[PDB]
Amino acid sequence: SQLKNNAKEI
Amino acid sequence: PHSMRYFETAVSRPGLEEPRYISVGYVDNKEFVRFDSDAENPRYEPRAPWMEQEGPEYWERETQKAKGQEQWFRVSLRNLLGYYNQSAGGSHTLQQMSGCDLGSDWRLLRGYLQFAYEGRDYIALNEDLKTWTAADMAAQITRRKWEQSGAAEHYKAYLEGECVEWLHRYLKNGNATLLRTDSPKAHVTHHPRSKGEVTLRCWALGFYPADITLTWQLNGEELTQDMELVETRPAGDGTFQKWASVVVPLGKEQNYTCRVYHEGLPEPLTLRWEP
Amino acid sequence: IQKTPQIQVYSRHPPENGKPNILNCYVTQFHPPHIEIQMLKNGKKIPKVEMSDMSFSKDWSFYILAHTEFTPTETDTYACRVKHDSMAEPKTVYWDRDM
Repeated sequence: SQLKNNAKEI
Repeated sequence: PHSMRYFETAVSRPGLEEPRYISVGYVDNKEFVRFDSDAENPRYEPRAPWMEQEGPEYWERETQKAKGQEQWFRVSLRNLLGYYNQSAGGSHTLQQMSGCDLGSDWRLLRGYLQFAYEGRDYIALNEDLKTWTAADMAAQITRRKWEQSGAAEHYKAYLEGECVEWLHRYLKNGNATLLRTDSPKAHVTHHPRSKGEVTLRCWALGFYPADITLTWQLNGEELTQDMELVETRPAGDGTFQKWASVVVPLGKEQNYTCRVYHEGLPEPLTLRWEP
Repeated sequence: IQKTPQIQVYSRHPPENGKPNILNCYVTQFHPPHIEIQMLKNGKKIPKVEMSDMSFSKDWSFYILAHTEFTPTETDTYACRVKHDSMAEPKTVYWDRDM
């Protein structure tokens, strides 16, 4: 079950 | 030891709002799920038999997550265009690897989060799961932004929690296939090379997992710096192939032995050219 | 940065003339991910060539497997041709049953 990235983008 | 990883790629499509996004899950280096935005109805699909154990709720939730990631990569790709003063009209790529390794004690051994831009290291989370390693000047912008926002805590929580929970589940569900081996089928061939010299090639076929060691010996010494070792390659049926060759004097072929080491072999194989 | 693909062309099973088999063209170590791969019998494109989905390895580089059914014979040649931006011209690699 994969990671949802932090709301903060590159 | 055991691992779970998701390998994600977004590739920007010039003139188009949406990139192409692909996510592939692995457990112990075997692909077990895949999502690809280019399908008619994009959805996560199982890629290992034992993922039949998940019901429709699993596939729906993970599918929605993938679409979220796709948008995160869309926005990040645009931001990177600016950091690098890149003109749009070309394609660019953003990749992410993330997941966790379990040790022999079955606890989290390490968590991973790494990003690449244009196939080159961009930013990674350090093993402490708190600080960042930024590869270049542009990436320092991101590092500072993520420090400012406290992004790492969120990643830490997934890697120490949900990543470990789900890897334990997959290992339990997939036990009978993930823990199996197929020992190599090996043989030595013999080939012309040059005047008074021939090639002996030690083949290992149809083995699983991909980890393997081939060695050649003469007079009780390994030919460490004197053999050609092919890169391990897929048979295409889930198993692997490799070979190792040496150039040897015509008439001396019997002095050489090949050893093959693999998890499926209690004792290593000892092979020779058999005319 | 562009990474030029490495290419291996090889049979799934040890080859025996006249006996059906599968020919593989394993392409690795390339960037960017866009690539065009053909497999050829005596200089002619093989129509039924299957392409694995694309993946990337821990060094970020992409990889893909093309494969097709084939019957090795004494006189037919087989090869894989790869077109990639890292290369000015398509690269053709012949199947060598000894490799």
